[PDB]
Amino acid sequence: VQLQESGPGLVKPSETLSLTCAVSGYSISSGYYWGWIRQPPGKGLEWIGSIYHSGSTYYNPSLKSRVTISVDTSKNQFSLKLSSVTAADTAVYYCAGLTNDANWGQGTLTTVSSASTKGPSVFPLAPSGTAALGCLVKDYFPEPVTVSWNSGALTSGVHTFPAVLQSSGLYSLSSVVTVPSSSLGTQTYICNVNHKPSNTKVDKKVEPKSC
Amino acid sequence: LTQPPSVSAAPGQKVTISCSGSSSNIGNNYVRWYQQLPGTAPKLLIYDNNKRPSGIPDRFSGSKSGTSATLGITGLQTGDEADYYCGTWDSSLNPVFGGGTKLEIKRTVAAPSVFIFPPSDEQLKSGTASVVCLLNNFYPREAKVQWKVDNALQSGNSQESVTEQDSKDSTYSLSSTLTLSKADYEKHKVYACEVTHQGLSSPVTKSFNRGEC
Repeated sequence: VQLQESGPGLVKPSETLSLTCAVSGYSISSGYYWGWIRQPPGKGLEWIGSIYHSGSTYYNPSLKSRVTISVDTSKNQFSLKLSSVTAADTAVYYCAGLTNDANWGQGTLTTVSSASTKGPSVFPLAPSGTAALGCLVKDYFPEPVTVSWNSGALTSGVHTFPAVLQSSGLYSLSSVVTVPSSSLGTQTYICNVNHKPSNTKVDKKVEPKSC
Repeated sequence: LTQPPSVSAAPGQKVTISCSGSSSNIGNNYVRWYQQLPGTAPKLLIYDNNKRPSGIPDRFSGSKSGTSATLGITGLQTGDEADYYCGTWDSSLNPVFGGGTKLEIKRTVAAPSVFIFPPSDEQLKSGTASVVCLLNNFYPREAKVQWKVDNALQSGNSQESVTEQDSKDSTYSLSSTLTLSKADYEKHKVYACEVTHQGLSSPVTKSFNRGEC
């Protein structure tokens, strides 16, 4: 059983947030319930609402007037609509359901902001018996970006930092890896950057500099 | 539902994490516990106050007493670094959650390895300069970075961020980025990052001169 959220990462103030949860490997009719729980950045969990076997729904009283949860049997998915959003609704949204152990989706960040989507520029952090190298993923909005190295083949020694919000209102993120200095001449290092809100994907080779 | 914001202990040791509720939530209802590794969804550890799902080792246990509940974790491992949440139901039988407790693993002091990176020519051509200082694999978390440009202390034009505790060696890493315009970057020669950490007997400086690369 796999759950997967999808939906816009950016919503404008006063507009409606819409998310869908695709349920694979299990039928929506056979679940005890399906529901949504959110987590504002750096904070705890807040239940939004659930829809049960019969179709009966229960919502968080502080959100009820703004929440709709529905099931689409034909597409085997369920949905969340949260109307009239504000910055207070910025959060990672999780779909969840019970088929004791509830299944969770991977979560999707939704930012509520008047700012617009902007794709990143990717710059190398070139290395010149351990060497450090990396990629600077600069000036994007909203979060998140994902970074891998050598298409996932390189994971040892990788550190991908939390994004920082610049005074410009755009994010920047660094991802680094430490490798043997003797490898720099023969091993290729590529950072794979994905910013889904702007549909920006970049594979950047980080080459040792001439110093 | 309140829990403490953090707890810490060395590998091999035990911790407990308490969840304080009321007569109408924990007092009347079952308690569940969740582990949330960084970047992942919560995972069920304990249900019905004290039962473990298949797949959860008996290093984890739960109990309930009155309006409070407790999660115990014995034989702490570096993999246990995570946010831990209690969950129960309120007077309307809707789910409610605690605020989460972050578990830190104590390890031996480790000095950072420091690296400095000039701006790429690629970025300079776009009109901006980011100078990056990396502090790699240190413990504990507290660390100070001071930027100097031609011996001028830089104050207010840098930002830093720190990784979550490493799942394998329990260290932190930190990156600091100094922002300058291209015109300002080309006005100066010596760019230096000075690092202070309890693992270092005296501060460590990494520097470069503009134009070496």
